[PDB]
Amino acid sequence: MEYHVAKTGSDEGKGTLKDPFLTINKAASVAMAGDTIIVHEGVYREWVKPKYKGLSDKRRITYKAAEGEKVVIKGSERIQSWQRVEGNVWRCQLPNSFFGEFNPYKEEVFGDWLLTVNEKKHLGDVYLNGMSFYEVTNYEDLFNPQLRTEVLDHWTQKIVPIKNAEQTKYVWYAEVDREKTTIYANFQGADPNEEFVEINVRRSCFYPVETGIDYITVKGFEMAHAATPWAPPTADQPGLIGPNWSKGWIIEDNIIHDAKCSAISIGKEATTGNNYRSIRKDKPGYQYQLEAVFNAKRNGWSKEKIGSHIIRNNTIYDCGQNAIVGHLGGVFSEIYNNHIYNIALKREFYGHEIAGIKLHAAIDVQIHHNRIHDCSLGLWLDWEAQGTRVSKNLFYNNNRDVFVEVSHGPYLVDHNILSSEYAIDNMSQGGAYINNLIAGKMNQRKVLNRSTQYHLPHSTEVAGFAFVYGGDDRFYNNIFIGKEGLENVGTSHYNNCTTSLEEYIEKVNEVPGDLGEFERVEQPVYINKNAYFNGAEPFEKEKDNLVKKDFDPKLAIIDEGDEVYLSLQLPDEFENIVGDIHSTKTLERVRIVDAEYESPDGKELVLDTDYLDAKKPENSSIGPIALLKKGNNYIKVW
Amino acid sequence: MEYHVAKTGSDEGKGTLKDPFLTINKAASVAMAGDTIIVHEGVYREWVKPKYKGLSDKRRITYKAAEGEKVVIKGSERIQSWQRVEGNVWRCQLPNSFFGEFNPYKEEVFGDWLLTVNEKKHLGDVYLNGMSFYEVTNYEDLFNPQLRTEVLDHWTQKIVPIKNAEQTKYVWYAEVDREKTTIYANFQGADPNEEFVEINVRRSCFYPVETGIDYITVKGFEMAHAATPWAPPTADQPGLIGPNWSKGWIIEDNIIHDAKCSAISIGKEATTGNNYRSIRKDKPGYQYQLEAVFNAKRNGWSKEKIGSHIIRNNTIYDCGQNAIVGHLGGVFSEIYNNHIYNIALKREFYGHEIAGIKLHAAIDVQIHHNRIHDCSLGLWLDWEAQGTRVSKNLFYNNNRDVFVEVSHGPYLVDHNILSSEYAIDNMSQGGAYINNLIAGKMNQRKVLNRSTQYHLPHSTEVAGFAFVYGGDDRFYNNIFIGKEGLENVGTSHYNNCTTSLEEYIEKVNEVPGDLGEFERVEQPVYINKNAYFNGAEPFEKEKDNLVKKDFDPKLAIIDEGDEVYLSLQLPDEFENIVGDIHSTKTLERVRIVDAEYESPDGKELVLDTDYLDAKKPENSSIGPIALLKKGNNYIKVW
Amino acid sequence: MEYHVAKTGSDEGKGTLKDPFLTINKAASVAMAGDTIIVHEGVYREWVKPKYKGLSDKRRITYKAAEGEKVVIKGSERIQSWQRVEGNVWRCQLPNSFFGEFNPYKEEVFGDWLLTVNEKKHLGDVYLNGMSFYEVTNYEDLFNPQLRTEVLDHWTQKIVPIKNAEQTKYVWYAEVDREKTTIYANFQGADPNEEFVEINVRRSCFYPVETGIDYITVKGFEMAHAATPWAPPTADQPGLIGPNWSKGWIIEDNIIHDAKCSAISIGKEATTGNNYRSIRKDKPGYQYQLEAVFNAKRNGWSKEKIGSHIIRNNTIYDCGQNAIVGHLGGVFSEIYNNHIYNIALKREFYGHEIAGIKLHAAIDVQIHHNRIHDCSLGLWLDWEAQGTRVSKNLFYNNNRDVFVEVSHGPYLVDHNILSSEYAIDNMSQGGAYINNLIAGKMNQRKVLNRSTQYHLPHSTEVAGFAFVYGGDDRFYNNIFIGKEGLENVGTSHYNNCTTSLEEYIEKVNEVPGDLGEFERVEQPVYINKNAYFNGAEPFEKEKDNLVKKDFDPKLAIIDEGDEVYLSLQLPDEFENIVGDIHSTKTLERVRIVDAEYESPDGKELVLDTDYLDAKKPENSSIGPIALLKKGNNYIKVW
Repeated sequence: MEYHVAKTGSDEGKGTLKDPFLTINKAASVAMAGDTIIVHEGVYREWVKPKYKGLSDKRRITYKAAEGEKVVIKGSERIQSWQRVEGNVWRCQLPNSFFGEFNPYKEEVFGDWLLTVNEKKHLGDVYLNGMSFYEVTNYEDLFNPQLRTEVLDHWTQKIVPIKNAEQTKYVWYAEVDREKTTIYANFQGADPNEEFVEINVRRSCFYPVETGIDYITVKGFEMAHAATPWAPPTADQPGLIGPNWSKGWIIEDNIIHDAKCSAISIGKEATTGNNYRSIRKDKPGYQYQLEAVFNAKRNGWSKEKIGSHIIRNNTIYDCGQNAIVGHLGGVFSEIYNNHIYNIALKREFYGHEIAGIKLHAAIDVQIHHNRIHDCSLGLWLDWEAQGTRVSKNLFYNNNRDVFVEVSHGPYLVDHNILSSEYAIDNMSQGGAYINNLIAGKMNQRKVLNRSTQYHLPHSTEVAGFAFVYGGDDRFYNNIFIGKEGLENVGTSHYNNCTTSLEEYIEKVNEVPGDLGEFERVEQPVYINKNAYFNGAEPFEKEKDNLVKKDFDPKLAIIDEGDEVYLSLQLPDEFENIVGDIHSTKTLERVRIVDAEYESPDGKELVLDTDYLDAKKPENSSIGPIALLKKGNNYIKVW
Repeated sequence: MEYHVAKTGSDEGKGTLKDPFLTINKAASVAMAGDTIIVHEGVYREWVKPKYKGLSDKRRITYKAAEGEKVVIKGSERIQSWQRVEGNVWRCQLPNSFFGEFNPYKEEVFGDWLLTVNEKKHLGDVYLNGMSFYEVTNYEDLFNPQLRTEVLDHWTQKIVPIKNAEQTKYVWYAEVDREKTTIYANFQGADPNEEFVEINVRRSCFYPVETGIDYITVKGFEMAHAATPWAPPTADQPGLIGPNWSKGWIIEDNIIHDAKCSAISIGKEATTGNNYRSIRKDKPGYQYQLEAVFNAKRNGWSKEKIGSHIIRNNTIYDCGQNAIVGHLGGVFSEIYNNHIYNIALKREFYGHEIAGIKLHAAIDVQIHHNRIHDCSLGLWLDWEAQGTRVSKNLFYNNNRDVFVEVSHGPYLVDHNILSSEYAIDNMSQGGAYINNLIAGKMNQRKVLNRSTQYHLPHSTEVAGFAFVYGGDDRFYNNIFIGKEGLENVGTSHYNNCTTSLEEYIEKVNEVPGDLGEFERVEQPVYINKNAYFNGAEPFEKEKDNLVKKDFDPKLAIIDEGDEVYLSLQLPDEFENIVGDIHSTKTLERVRIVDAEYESPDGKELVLDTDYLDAKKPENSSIGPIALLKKGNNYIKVW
Repeated sequence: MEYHVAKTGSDEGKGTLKDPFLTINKAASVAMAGDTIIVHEGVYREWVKPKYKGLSDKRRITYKAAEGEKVVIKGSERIQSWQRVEGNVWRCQLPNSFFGEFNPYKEEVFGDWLLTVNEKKHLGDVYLNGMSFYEVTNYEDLFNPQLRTEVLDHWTQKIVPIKNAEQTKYVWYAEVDREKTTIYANFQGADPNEEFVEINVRRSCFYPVETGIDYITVKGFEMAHAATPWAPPTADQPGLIGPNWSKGWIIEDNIIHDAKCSAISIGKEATTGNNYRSIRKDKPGYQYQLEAVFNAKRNGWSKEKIGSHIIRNNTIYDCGQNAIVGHLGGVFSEIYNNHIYNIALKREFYGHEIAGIKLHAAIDVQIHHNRIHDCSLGLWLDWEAQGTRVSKNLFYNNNRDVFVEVSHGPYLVDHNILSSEYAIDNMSQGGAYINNLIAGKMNQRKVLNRSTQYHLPHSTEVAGFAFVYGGDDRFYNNIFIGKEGLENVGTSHYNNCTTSLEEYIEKVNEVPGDLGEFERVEQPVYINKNAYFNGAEPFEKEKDNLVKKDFDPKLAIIDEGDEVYLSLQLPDEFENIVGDIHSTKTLERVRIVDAEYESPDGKELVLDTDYLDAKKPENSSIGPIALLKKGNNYIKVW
């Protein structure tokens, strides 16, 4: 059945093209496997709750915007009952019943790993012609807000410009008592009843209220203004849109923005753990997170039931926690061709769950061909990045590009452009960085007081757990570019590491013993055929490399809106380093997990296509794009 | 069917009382669920391999000695083909075919955690009228062997007397080439052909060659001389007798001795891990042990399939590694009324798997009413001692009594007599020490570089894993007794600890954060109503105790063979410290595992019966025996 | 923390004794493990939703009525806005918001195995001074309703008296439109605004809205009027009160009544299956139920996570489907000392899920010491009654007492009084009926077209599945009593069965083959020491029995309200038939499941205590009560 939803419809209608339903949730309450719901032009202010599940990729339930029509799903409501209080501050009041069980003005940003606990923030928001406001703590703070032009990036502790400085003068404050919700905001001279002013109302826009609602496709919508809660790996992780612990969704061709915390969630649900560290306070979130993995396994977390979602061709921006988030629920998924930007720039709250894309237990997840910029952190893989492949992505203008935390691999980062000044936080082992352009520092550190799970290959089955001893990383064919005032760019980090698993084994076994003898030897690294320019420094034992400290590539990423260009100068010697095509055969297995770098289907993996998807020759130049050459390079990269 | 085996029988017979079989293995080849095998007087030199399984506790297969008859199963053979070489050294030679696939003279003591790797030892042995020999390395060492009267205890590094000094002059040496096995031994003047001289030949005496041969009862036999291999938790763990990965065996009323390494094994089998650290050398046994736990879980390691064995009323002695050993295969078992002694005293080899009783993953195992003495270590619970209860046992004359390593509990040690000078090695957390007599030091240490699993209660399901932060131990109603020249007796080890989970939580939560804030605070301890004499020192914050540093109890354990007495003096003030009856209600839950102390069936546990099984009132003497009182005390304890 | 709720309280208060909350759900939203919620006198019209879970039996969350106070939780609301329409029919109108998401007047009795599909019924109800009404189909049916004094019992197809005939004249009919709900009812002359008139409004009274809220105790309340939905094993199974897929609840000392369908549910939740046969219509519920078992196993259905609930000392009555219901969620539970009556007597709807107590997969469930009467079916065990023990219960005045369907056992029915004319529906195998008094017929039938799961003992692990071939039943020490006209009372049903597993094996193996050879031989029965009076007939091969067809015991159950008595005459020959004490040793294992009859803890079971809990000697009267003897007997049985 093909159901139609249109603003000329009625929920008492049949739902056909001639007699369409009026609300999307009406269609969502009757559609069954194999049906399609076509939504016509309009703004739908509702939270769509798919009731029945698709049954296979062929028998999906597909929700899509009518061809060529603009369809918007919003969690907000326009408010035109404001009254001027004094100056540029106005007030509106609503019955608590307006919000039902979930009131964003009462609900706090709360939970494990939220670090800004002194200044409470709520899930509400106010918008003036689409522009969100900054919450203030006290009523008095509304009247003379101060324009701010720079802000401290929490992780890097660097003061950086505020992209939209004017926005800092637009503030809101609210109170909720037993009967009413009262919201105040400074509109800086505008009349909020005349302009288009909206406030957050609902938690989500498109999200099932039962788990297991598999095989849903959502395509072609603009979705916005969702009062989503702080979403750590140890709690339920609702988003503006998400599968809610199920399998086989396809979220594509959507424009998603203004989610309070996370926009798209492929995370977990509450029964396997819900902020126990913050609520019970007896054990840390570290301890509760490793327990949640086993709780989920007992609840059937496996390839057969969870994951394998596809998030593609979406534009996601202006979210406070993440464009994409999720612990466990994203295993085996694919995330590609997305444009993600402006994630967590307002910094109204901060904690260890913020990033353009953040995934815990991203088992065999493929993240490729994404454009990620203007984020405080572009990508964060945190725990169980086993089989994960981050390939052909464009990262620029971020405070940090990539962070792989407490993972054991085998994980692959290949053919990417990591152009920000702080490129990589590496608190893992078992990685392979192949054919990337890396123009920022790498902070590499062991993690000896946190042990985390590893798995059997291509599975959620747990094989063991380990601390991060550091090293056991591969680096081949990368172009590293340092910068005056920037330290730790390159691979010198591994200077005390062994150079093969054979060497590591021989050294460990010189003196009889067990764990202590292994701990006294540094793990092996496999590093060759990299170039180091402008101050980047190499692993001292690297056999074949190109080091030109006085050569300045003058790298620039030029963002012209829809198109992006890479400008780079390379030395004549660039052409002298010939990279090999890497594959399962060329990449040494990781030590602890004892697994190879392969495709998700268990077959041999060959890294023979570059950033531009060009087939790579056996004898190629290094870096992410085969066509780079000595001299000037001006390449369209998006 | 009731089958009979007798030395007047024939394996071609029917196996009836009037027409019995000749070998026990013949009966083992035909008995089925519900059958009984009655063995008549004689020495049966064979390895019995139960072929079919029992099907329930009611439909077991029972192997037993005929009432009032002496039945012996031996893995050795008597040798009467010795030829004098020179002096007191004699030689015999056997075809390699005599040993089949397993030749003790070629097989080495080998494997993970074996520490004495410079001096190779083998699994063979030579006996003169029942007394085993000491192996020597070179042919030359045979002729003028040196009498030794003292030996260094490896763990304590203390020089101690050799119990049987004369035995140190009886040595053997062997060679195995492509065709023959040649054995030499110094008989110190005796004629080995006239005397009764035996050599090890077979690996085991009563052990299935397939796994899953459940519900077998083995009763009333003497079994001896088994060339058993080194049995770490990361390898196959065969023993002289054992269930070989199955459920519901009852091993009772047997006299077992002279197993090279371990006597009774309720351990694991090879498919879940087999000395990978020693063979592959890429990861430590630590890493391979935690993996074996998950490997076993996939192989069905659960209450439904493995464990629940009973080992009771046996006498086990003169073994080189353990009287009872086992990783995983012993879950939910009961070990009681056994007399275990002389374990690992020869010290021909040493490593971290030696103890009278050693169990890894002793989940809900009950070890009670056992007499354990003259061992280098009486009991070692290593990993996953969750729900384990060590109750009413008698430990004396051991270099060390108990070791609980890298466990999280809740584990209970109650109403025991730990009378050796080094009583406890505590490298765990989550313990409850209740109503014990402790007369030796405790070495308590954190283990921050090894994390180990914990489980859901009364189950093999894994709930998480953790390192050992130290503390979170309870000590109530114990009588501690120090000694001059002995440090660390008592509970002063915990002076820096918090005193309640509420205090710990309050301190940890003083400043926002996660794991780091928890690690900065010491775990709570629950200590009260203990007495400290002759040098023992108390936890400084203990509220109610009795400390008389100068009072000497003059503790003595008098072993008269079949009977054992306890002699002890107590001060008049002893009448003034009264112990409470502890129970699930009175014992605070352990922090990390978040579980209570209770019975294996999930019911509340009340510790109201003492070492002598006397029911005691709410107000009673502290210590293991309610009869103890001020003044002189002379109690039969065995 | 001990929270207090009272009608003089405030949900803005601290929740203390002096400053108590006003609503129970307020306390339910803040209580945490270890806390107690004490509710003071009053009628609380709300659905209590426990938010946090208890963590162990010691750390439960307890909700209880203040001592000696009458506390009622109702799902209804009193209506005093009625307007007379004509004659004795009145009408009230409520905006749909009064009901919110769940409107009983819109919701139908619907789902798998509902058989009365031509006459639609809804979940609403109207009460006049506590007496519920009968729904009618059309507006016109309200005006001159007909008094009915008899009704057809659907299963037995017997016309029986309607207990409360006057109630049949009180009818209601409702109309729900886009804005409001209009309810009409005939009050037969009373003024509904002056009398106490209530209507159903909420679905449940005390039931979590998240699964996994373990270890809750609910005690001392009266709870009533819940619009609960039809609850088959293939759908979500909400009730008036229930644990909603969790472990360790204790529901005790409550008076529960007027649940539309099921009152106490220890059933399953939606994700494992939700009326797929009725909604998708591609496969039968039979097929979807066996799938739900595997779906639940994947979701953690096991003793570690689900079940082990205790339902005791409650009075439950006037429900349309069951007093207690549940598929899967009740494993390992205990149901005792409950008084259940008046279940499904109005017969407004009928289907295959109706019974006083109905449980699917009642693994190791103990149902004992309950009084069940005036039900259309007293107890229905349906699939996987493995380890179930129905002991010492009192059944009378039921159209049918017990139904054990498509189960393989071993299940035990001992020491019960089954006094209704149709005592047993036996569509299973593997049962043991020991020491019962059975005064009605047994309908025993094979089920060759439905195969159902069996398990490993004391576990939810699946071992296999089988059809019901019939037989493999044990009958020992029962007193059977026929009645003029009543057919099939006794054990003659099994006349062509074999008498031992040895005989069965011998006959099947006469000619080579597989399944077909087994299907042609009747399974064995183990029947001895039973008495047959007043027309009951014995198995023709029973060795020792007492048959007196012309003796009439004149059995009567005398219900005096709070006490119930059994009157029975027995012949002098009753003294000469002596019953044996049955136990795990005496009861032959069941054939297909290959398991013994034992206690849930795996220990031997000994059936040496009678209905009155008297320990009996080796030689005792047969039947359920050792006090019964030749002559007149008048015994208190409740």
